[PDB]
Amino acid sequence: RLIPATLYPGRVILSLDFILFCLRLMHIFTISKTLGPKIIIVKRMMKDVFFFLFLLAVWVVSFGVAKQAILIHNERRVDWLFRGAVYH
Amino acid sequence: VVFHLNILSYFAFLCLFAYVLMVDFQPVPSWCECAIYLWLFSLVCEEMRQLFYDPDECGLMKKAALYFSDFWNKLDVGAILLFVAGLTC
Repeated sequence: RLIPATLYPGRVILSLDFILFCLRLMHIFTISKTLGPKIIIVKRMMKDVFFFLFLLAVWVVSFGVAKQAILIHNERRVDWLFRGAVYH
Repeated sequence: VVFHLNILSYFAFLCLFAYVLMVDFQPVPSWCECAIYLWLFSLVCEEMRQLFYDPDECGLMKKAALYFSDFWNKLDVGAILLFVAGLTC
């Protein structure tokens, strides 16, 4: 943020600090009696967060590669053919 | 890690197969095409390692019924017979 030639990487690397602190926001929000005893079920799930993500989002790729193949898609750019093949 | 190195070889062979359907749609055996023939020679000969692994020393067709008793083994060679129906096209 102080280095003037890197405001575009300074725009993309600090937006994750907004949500990394939002984990710390929910960290002090283990308080309420309907919240606390059942935000411990996501404490039964924090590594399992990494589980079903790495399940289903890799299983997303099992469709996401399978979609563009038979049809003749033609939209390509530098880092938007990845849009017209992978991000869509 | 013999599990891990086999997985990421198999995780990236389908990436290698994803290369030759998008850009490399050519009617010739190209540069990045000949390895898949040597990749299909590499894995079905691991069944050749398993056929010679632990048999009875007289029954050649009575051990292979156990591989016929595995539908995932029929999903292995069933994904080989479809490649012979895919390579010939």
